[PDB]
Order: sequence, then C-alpha cells, then structure tokens
Amino acid sequence: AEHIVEMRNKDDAGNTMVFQPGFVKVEAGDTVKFVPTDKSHNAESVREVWPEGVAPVKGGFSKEVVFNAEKEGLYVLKCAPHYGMGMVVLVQVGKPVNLDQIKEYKATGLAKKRLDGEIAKVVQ
Ligand SMILES: [Cu+2]
Repeated sequence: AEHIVEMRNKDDAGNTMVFQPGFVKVEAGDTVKFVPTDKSHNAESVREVWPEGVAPVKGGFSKEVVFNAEKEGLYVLKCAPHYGMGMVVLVQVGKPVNLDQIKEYKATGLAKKRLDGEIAKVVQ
C-alpha cells in the first residue's frame, strides 16, 4: 500500500515547514512517497537515528523521493533546510522496535517539539 507525505510551507492549522502527515504508520512492503507539494523542500534520513543497516533515503531538493518500508521499526526523516524549523517526520513500519533509541535522540528546539509530538503517536 502507498502512503503520501506532502512537503508543505504551511498546513491549514498554521504550522510552518511541515511534513503532512508528520507521523505515518505503514506495513512492510509499503512505500512512502514524499511529494514536493510546495517547492524548496526535501526528505532525507536523519542518519544519526536511522535504523542500523537499512539503506538511507536522500531526496533531491524540490523532488519526490520514496522510502521503501521493509524492516520493522521507526524511521525519522528531515527536510535539510528546514529541520531546525521543525520539518521532521516519523514513519513507523510495523512494530516500533527501536522506540527507546528514537526517544534517546537529542533533537532541539522546533524539531524536538515536532518529533516529540510524532513519537507520541507511535502505535504500540
Ligand atoms: Cu522543508
């Protein structure tokens, strides 16, 4: 099953530099497509927290990119120019096996706020 995450300058609630949705639950074999609804964004792995051994994602600037969900766990992506403004997304593939490690990751500021909100949506 395919899931879409839009790259947006603003959502309708007023939040700026957002992935919409900011949390998505998927199953192995699903794809997650990050689409440039607004230009000047990307989606790429936060490599410092990306699951061990799983191929990273690095989309081009203003381009669509896919995450091929395969191994169970939690996957954090950022928008490179807007990470500090909070533009972060959390994809859960199946069981959230690495939840402790995602909670241990030190984000700050707006990424911390937004990632914490996303972590709270994890399905256990
Ligand atoms: Cu962005």
